[PDB]
Amino acid sequence: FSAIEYLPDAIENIPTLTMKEQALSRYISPDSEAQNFFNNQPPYLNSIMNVNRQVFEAVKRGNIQVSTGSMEHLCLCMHVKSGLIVGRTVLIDDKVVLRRNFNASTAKMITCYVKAFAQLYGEGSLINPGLRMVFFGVETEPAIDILKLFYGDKSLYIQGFGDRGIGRDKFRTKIEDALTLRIGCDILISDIDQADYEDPNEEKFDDITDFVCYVTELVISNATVGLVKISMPTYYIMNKISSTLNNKFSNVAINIVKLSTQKPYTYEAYIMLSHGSTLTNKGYLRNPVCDVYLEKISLQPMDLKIISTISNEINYDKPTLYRFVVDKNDVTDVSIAMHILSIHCSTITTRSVMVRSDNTGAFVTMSGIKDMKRVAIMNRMTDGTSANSYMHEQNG
Amino acid sequence: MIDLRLEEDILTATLPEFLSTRPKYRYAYTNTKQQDIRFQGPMRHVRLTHLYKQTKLWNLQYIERELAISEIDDALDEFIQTFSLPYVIEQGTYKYNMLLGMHAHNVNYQDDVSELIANNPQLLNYLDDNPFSAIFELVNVDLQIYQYGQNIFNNEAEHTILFLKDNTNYGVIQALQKHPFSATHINWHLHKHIFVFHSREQLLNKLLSAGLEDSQLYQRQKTYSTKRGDRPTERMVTYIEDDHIRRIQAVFPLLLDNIFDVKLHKDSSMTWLKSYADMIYDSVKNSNSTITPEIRKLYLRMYNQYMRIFLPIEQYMLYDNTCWPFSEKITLKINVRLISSRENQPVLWKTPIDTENLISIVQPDEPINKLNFTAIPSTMIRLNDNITMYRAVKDMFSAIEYLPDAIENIPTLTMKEQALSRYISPDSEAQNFFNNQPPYLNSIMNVNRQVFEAVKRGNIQVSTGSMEHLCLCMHVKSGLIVGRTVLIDDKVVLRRNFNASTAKMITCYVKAFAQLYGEGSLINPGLRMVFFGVETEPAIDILKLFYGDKSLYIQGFGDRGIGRDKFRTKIEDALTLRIGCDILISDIDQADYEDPNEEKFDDITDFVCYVTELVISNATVGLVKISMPTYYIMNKISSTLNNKFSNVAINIVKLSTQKPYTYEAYIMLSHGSTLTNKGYLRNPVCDVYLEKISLQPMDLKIISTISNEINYDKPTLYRFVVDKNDVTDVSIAMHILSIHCSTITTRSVMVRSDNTGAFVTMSGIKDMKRVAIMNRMTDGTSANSYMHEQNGKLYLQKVPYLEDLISAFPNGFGSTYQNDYDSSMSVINVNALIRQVVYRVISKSIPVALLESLSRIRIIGGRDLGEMNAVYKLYKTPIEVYDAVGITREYPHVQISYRAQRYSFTESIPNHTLLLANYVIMNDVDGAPISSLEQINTIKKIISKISLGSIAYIQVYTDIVARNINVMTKNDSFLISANADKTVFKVQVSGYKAVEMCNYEQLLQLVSDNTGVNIIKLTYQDVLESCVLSSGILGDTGSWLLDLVLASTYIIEIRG
Amino acid sequence: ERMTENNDVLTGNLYPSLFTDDPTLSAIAPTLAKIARLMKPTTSLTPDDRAIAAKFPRFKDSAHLNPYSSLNIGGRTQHSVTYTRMYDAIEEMFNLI
Repeated sequence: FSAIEYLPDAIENIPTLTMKEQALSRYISPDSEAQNFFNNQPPYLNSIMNVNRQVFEAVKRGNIQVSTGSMEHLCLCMHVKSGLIVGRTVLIDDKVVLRRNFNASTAKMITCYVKAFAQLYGEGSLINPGLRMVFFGVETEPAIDILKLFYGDKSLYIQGFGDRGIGRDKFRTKIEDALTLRIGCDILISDIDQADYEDPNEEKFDDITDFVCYVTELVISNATVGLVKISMPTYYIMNKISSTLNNKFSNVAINIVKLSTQKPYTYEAYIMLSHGSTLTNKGYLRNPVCDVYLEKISLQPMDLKIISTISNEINYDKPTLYRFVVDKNDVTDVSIAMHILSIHCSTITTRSVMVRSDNTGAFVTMSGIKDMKRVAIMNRMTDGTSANSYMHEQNG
Repeated sequence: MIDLRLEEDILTATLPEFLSTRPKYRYAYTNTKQQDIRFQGPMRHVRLTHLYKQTKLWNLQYIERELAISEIDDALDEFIQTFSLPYVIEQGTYKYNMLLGMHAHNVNYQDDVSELIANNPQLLNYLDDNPFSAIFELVNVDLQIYQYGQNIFNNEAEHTILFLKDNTNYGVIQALQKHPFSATHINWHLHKHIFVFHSREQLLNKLLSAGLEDSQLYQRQKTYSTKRGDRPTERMVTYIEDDHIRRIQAVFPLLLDNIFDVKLHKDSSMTWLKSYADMIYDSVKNSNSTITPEIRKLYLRMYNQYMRIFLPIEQYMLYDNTCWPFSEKITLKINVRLISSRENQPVLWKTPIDTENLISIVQPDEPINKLNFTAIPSTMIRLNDNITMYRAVKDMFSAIEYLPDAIENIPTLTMKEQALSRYISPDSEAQNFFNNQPPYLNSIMNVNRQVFEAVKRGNIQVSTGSMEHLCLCMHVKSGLIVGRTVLIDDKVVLRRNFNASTAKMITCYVKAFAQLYGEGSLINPGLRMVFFGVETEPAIDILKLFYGDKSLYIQGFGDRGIGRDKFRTKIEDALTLRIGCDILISDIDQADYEDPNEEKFDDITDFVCYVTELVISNATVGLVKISMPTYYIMNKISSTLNNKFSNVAINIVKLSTQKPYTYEAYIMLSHGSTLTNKGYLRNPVCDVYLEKISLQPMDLKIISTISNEINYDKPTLYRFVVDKNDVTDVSIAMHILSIHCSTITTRSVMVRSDNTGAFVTMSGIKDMKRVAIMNRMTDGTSANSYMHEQNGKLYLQKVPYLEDLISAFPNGFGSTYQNDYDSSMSVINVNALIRQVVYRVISKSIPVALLESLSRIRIIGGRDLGEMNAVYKLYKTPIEVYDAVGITREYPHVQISYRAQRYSFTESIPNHTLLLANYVIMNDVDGAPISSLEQINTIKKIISKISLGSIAYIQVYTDIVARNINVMTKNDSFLISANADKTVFKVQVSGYKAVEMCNYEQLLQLVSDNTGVNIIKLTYQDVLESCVLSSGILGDTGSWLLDLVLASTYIIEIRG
Repeated sequence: ERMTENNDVLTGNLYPSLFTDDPTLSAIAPTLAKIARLMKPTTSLTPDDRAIAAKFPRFKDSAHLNPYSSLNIGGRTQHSVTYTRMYDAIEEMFNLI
């Protein structure tokens, strides 16, 4: 649930053609394949499944106590259905049917909720005795049920908008949503990718910018605090936003925020809006987040090798991990194997078995990962008077 | 599906793995009555041959019932010590290849190579690579082995793989020539295996499954998220010169973009593939196509080659050299992006208003179109009429209270004859309909069920005196246990007969109690009370069960013991109250409507005055039911206050439990002091009953015959089903439905194992707004490009194109999950209802001869432009909108311009225009409030901007009735606050912050000296007409505030 | 319905029931699959190389069904499995009767 938040850094906010053409050139530019690889080579959603399993099986038989409102009382309230009993301490007995479909958006939405709530007022607990909130996610079936199961003393009003009922629904113009908010609600959240990458022309760029500015207008005219998902996120858009602050409402201010739940390598960010006062800055010029997306990188998404053919060659960096098995019958190959492996791997891991009721069928294992450091330190291995006592490399 | 050979490659020195603890399996059980047992791990080659009979494994797959779990375990243990394989361990490391071994056991050593095994099982062992070279050099026959699928208890070989004698390519082509049904991958394993099928049409399904898999693989390759494996592509090759199979395999490598919900939403997917493979010859052979045109050459190649594999530009970078020397960097994909539905939950559409092109209604030779259509049954997706009337239990107890408003109280013949004339007048049928068209009693049953089943198994806590401890104390008998927290274990017998009076009586009790003294709890440690209900069997038992520490004295009077007992003279009750009790309540309808003569009127008035005398002579506080309720009666009451007792006072009260549309009210009496008023002249409640209304109780229609006609307001809801076999009627059906319904809901099913029996559903409710917005649809130079309506009616020609329809047929129509309780009668909040009543009568106060008054409609207060229902002049009148945040645009085909800006209220007003504004001048321009003086100042600003033939409207809260509330119940949609306890009243609309209501006097003086500006007030004949002409009734957390709001706001019109 | 005695079954798309794999057959009605199973041959489909290698007339890659088994698996003479397939049949049938 941790987070981080950044503030403005300049006193002006005016969209300049320089930044606009910068952003446009970046938009029509294709991404770097390595970057695609890093935030798709899995898993991370499987990682939160691990801690969920942990807390669940722990409270069931494990000595874990939830004080009915702790972050944990949310955590096991995830992936668990109708199995909670509150005797001022959460116990699970039966009805242990467990949810499916935690498709990586539930976590972002729930973390956004906890962040916006903690920021709203004091952190006395994660239960208000009566509230209101809405959701703009493209598909929010679970979040509604998650929260409605998390309170118990409902006294609330929660409903999500813009759910056409499609599984992997792409974002397409998403507009029929705003004449629907005639509620005057409390904390608002929105999880819309808004990253159409298909024939990136300036027309689609302009209209998507108009769209995101529309969403911001809507959230700020409505309830006090509430995040929004930004996916471009060049400061040009943020410049336009801080501009539209002027002439419309007030001294209300903006903030940039990253979440611990967020996948590591993404360009994504969240923009938090509050109705409070401003620290006389009102403009964004220099900020770390925006300085990330504005790069035209091109790389190779190189990946591991599980090769099992050692060579007495200094091949510098594939990289790879070595893995194989040898026998115990004679010991003159295992020694040399382990050494010529040691010239490549700082750590070795061996496991032995015995199936053949005697020395036959030995099956000793070796496994390690090739580190650059040992290669560098054994590149020299001189101990010589400028002679090939440890050298006479062939061509190249 | 196929080639699940995953190079498991167990090691020979660990084949004693056999004694594994019941090798992991996979159980399943469904209504097919199968007993399927999949085998996990390296054991998918074992086939229970005609041996193993009488083992437990056999005799369990006759157990008809559900299979117990432990049986599987111990039977597997009993089986594993019978099964065995051949192996020999020797010096060094060797892998076992686990395939010929399992096979020569799978078939018990009857094929020639098994002789090479059983006689000498070292040949099974092998070093690093080529577990077959020695074998093939030694035998020289092609080697055939089968694959017996999952669900062990099957033995038929659905297909057979076959290994070649010469791992080179030439041999692959050779052996593929014969063997009349064959296929092979592109992975290097090609060199070692070919496939052989059984039939002609067994190929098709395997090819389609492999194609879906290749789609998934291409996708996961696009983002370089390739798993720890190989096999660049999944598709197959074959030499079957079958028109159908070649059509499929040719059209396939051009649709490698979409995702096909593989086996998770399995469906007409393959049928759709075959159909679209067929629906190209009508395009690639004939002219007049989307061939554009080169796809011809490419598709003809793909269809005519059979040897090359066509790889999109990505995959080719991976398929290197060691396979089919027949390939090509294909490109130029066909552009069809189809959506995929989610889980069984249905799909909703949001038919648009912005576009660039149009689509045709019925063929360009004819007027009106009529889609005489089928309908859906009721055993399908049902119809719920239950109107959700309550959130959490608090909403079952709120109330509202009004105070006197005048200093005199004298019955005048004017008011008396008023009341009498009203009494002999018959009611309005629509009004009868609104408070009898059910349900509401069923709504409290819902929350009762909720709390009951929740505390039973639900995590709900009652602190023995909460409102909830009352709520589950309803409809529950002798089932409560108090361990300082209410628990239910047994004796769960539950009451019947909550005939809508129990709730009123119990809410009256809780209100009178809370008002009596402090709200520390709902339990006094000893009390007294009586009841005057016509039938109170349950209330007594309810309360006697609610206390537990009784120390009370409760008894009801006037219970003759009749079920639906009418009120008739009810008099033998008063010489019975010689008790001197505490809080008193009375629920007597007192509404005889049969031959309404003045004699009965007089005697019923005497009766109610008698009841009031009795209650006030007795206990301090206590309500009474008033059902007339003209202030004439209340005048007489306040008069009889004089000369009898004291400064004791009266109050009017409405309850949240009370049914919404009734004229009913409650009168609360207390012995306390008076705020020097003592008289009732002007009050919202009494201003309701004194109306002689006459209306038509129009109701819904469930018609299923769409027509291309603008029939304005029935209203109705459309509902029907069409099929998937051909798609030219479903498209037009959904469009001609979109001209009538803002929202569409579709659900699809599949019963006919293929595309037959399609049964796609459509259901929506006709909204006035879309009719109004599509009345114009001009986009023309005063010509019938979208017109030429026949005599009297209006019919349409071209419809705003719907964006994503054609590309949703394989999937994207929902699947009818558990209930799908799609409703007919809709609920609407009180706020939206009032907005409808203004978009009403606003539309009716437009003066005659001002209808040809062009041109400029200027509208502020937009934000979904919902005011369009207030204008029927969308014939030759353009509209411009100035409002808050929202992307500004221009709509060329409907003459609607959207402009986002504050508009400053101060601009020019051209001649011959019109200016509408609702709640616009209420709100902070920057965040600071607006005094009533500032508000009338802005009104003065607007006054000067008259434009010689241009009127304008505005809405304003009037505070006339706010000054005598004095009791609220902390609503969540309509609040009210006093400043310095009496200066000016701030009201909080449903969600937003408070606003300064404009004081009355300033508006009075303004309308006094305006000289051409009038104030319009609202009445039932405006709210009933809008509720009967537009669907939906009432009841979203309001439904008792109605009166107040109907009396709060006024509208000011400015002509000159 | 008294099923007709003779019928044009084997030639063309109309298969006879009671002889599908479909373990549901076993589940729904025992004492019927417990018979049909006792009848399926389950031996092999050994092809015939020596036939074609003399250029006799055969459909390329034909086969046959030797109804029986061997008795000389690598020169050891197991006990003629057909005897078992017969013995268990008799045993089961008399148990049923």
